[PDB]
Amino acid sequence: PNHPLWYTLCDRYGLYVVDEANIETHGMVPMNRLTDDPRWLPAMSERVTRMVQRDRNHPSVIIWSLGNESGHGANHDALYRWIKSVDPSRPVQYEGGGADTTATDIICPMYARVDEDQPFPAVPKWSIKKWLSLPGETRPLILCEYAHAMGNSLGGFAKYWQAFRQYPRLQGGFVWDWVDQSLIKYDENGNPWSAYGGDFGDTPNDRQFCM
Amino acid sequence: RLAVMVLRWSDGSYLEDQDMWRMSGIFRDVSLLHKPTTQISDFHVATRFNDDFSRAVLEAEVQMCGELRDYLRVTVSLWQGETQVASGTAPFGGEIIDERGGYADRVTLRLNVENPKLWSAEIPNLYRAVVELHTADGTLIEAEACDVGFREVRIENGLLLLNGKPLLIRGVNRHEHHPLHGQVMDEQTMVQDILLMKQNNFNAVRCSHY
Ligand SMILES: O=C1O[C@H](CO)[C@H](O)[C@H](O)[C@H]1O
Ligand SMILES: [Mg+2]
Ligand code: NA
Ligand code: NA
Repeated sequence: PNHPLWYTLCDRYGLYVVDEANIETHGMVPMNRLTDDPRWLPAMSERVTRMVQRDRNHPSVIIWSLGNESGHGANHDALYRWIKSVDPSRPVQYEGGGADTTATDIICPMYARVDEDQPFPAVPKWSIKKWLSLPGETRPLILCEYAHAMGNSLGGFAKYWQAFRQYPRLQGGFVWDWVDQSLIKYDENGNPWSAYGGDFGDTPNDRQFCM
Repeated sequence: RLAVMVLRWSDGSYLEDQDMWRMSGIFRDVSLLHKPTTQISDFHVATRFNDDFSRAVLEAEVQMCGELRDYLRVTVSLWQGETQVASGTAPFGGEIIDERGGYADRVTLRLNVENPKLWSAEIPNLYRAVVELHTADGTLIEAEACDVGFREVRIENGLLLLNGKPLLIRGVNRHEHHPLHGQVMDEQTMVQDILLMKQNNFNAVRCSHY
C-alpha cells in the first residue's frame, strides 16, 4: 500500500489503481513455503485486511491485489475470499503460482510473451493469445508486469499493443517499471552520481537490476 | 419393364447449388431387394464406455414389420474376427415409454464387452454385428449385419475427443468426381483416393456437400 496521498491524487487526476498488499516472500524455497502455512495466515491476513479497511472508499482503486511473488498458498485462497465477501465492488487479482490460480479474477501473468510460449514446469508462461483460450478458461488477461524497461529496452513493445487491440480479452498490462531505483552518491569533489546495488558496500547485492 | 422419367431441374435443385458441375441422371446403383413379410425394418447400434474404455456396452435397437407373434426373437451376436465375443436374445416388446405403453414391434439388446479393441483412424479395429430375426425354436427368417467400431466421440471442456483423446484433424474435402464418368463413383477410384490420402498423412474427410 502506498502513502495515503497517492490515492487522493489518483482520484483527482484520474488513474486506475491496483492496490496491493505488502506481502512478498520471493526468496523462500519453494516460493509458497510461508503462504501455504496456516501459522503465517494471521500476519498475511492483517496485511490484506488493513489495506482494504484503509483504502476501500477511494474511487481510483479498481482492483485489489494479494501481493507479489509469494507462490500460491491456501492463505491466498482464504484472503481472496475474505475480500470478495467484504468488498464485492472490486475484482481481486494475484499472479503467484502461475497467474491463473483460484486466488485471482484476472489472468495476470508477468512477462508472458505475445506469441512465444515459455513452458516452465508447474508455472508456465503461455503466449498471452494462447492463454485466453486454454480449455475452460474464460477470464480477462491483464499482465501485472510486462516489457521490462531495463536500460536500453522496450524492444517488441508494439507487438503487445497490436495484440491488446486485436483481442477483446487482452485488456492490457502494467509496464515494469516507472522509475530507476538509483541513489545519489557524491565523489571526492562533491559531484553527485547515480549509484546502484553494491555501491554502498552492501553485499551480497544484485547490482544494476534495481534500475 | 421399368420406366424412369428423370427431370434435370426440380424444386430440389434450389437445395442443390453446390460449386460443382451440374449434371443429371441415374448416377448411382440400382438394386432389387427381397425381404420377408416379417422383417427387420431398422436397427441402430450404439457403444458406450466406462472411464478408461476397459469396459463397453453395445446396445442394439431392432425394429420389425409384419405380424407380431410371441415366438419371434432377435439375436444380436458380436464377433471379433472369427470369435463370437458376445450375444443376446430377446422377444419383441420394448420398455414402457409413456402412458400408452411401449413399442411392441421393437427390442433392444445389450451386450457387455470387456477390453474392447477401439476404433480410430490410426487403428480401425472393427467387430461384426449380426442381427438375426428368428423363431424361438431356431428358424432364421432373415439376418442383417454391420461393421461395428468401438469409439466414443465427445466434446468436453471445449475439445473434440475420440476415445477420451483430443483429435487433430488432418482433413480434406472430397467431391465425388471422375474425369470420364462425371459424378459416378466406383470402388477402384474410392480406394485409390483413400490410399493417396492416407499416404499423404490425411486422417479425415468431409463429404462436400452431400
Ligand atoms: O466456400 C466454398 O469454397 C470453395 C471454393 O472452391 C467451394 O465453392 C466450396 O464448395 C464452398 O463451400
Ligand atoms: Mg457454394
Ligand atoms: Na483488448
Ligand atoms: Na528489478
